[PDB]
Amino acid sequence: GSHMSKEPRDPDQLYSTLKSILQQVKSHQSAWPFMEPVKRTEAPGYYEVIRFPMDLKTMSERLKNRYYVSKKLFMADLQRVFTNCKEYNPPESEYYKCANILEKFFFSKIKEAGLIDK
Amino acid sequence: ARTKQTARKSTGGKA
Repeated sequence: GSHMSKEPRDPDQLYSTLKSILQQVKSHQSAWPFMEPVKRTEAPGYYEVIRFPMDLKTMSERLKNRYYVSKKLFMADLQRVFTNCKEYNPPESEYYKCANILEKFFFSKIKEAGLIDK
Repeated sequence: ARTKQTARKSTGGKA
């Protein structure tokens, strides 16, 4: 419209922004793994590498519980899903690149949602 | 338990 639309701040405007975003990131194919937490072991030495495994599920669920009271909180979690994906999963394993794929989309989401601030 | 994930994880074919 004509408002700020670049600085959410409020834990509500954020929560659901981040809620709809996470939704969209998750909606974004590339966020197919981050969606649900990994088996920690079915995963080829994943938890052995991934000292920081976050999943969009826990994200929107934490976000649900009203944990995304901060724009970046949301991020550290989403950004995190991407991190672990890039941490172990190769950029050719369809996993990592996915991180980068959605993370890109996700990037347009946040910046659009005035979230992202780097 | 009884989770239906999609992360193939186990090396088999992802690209």
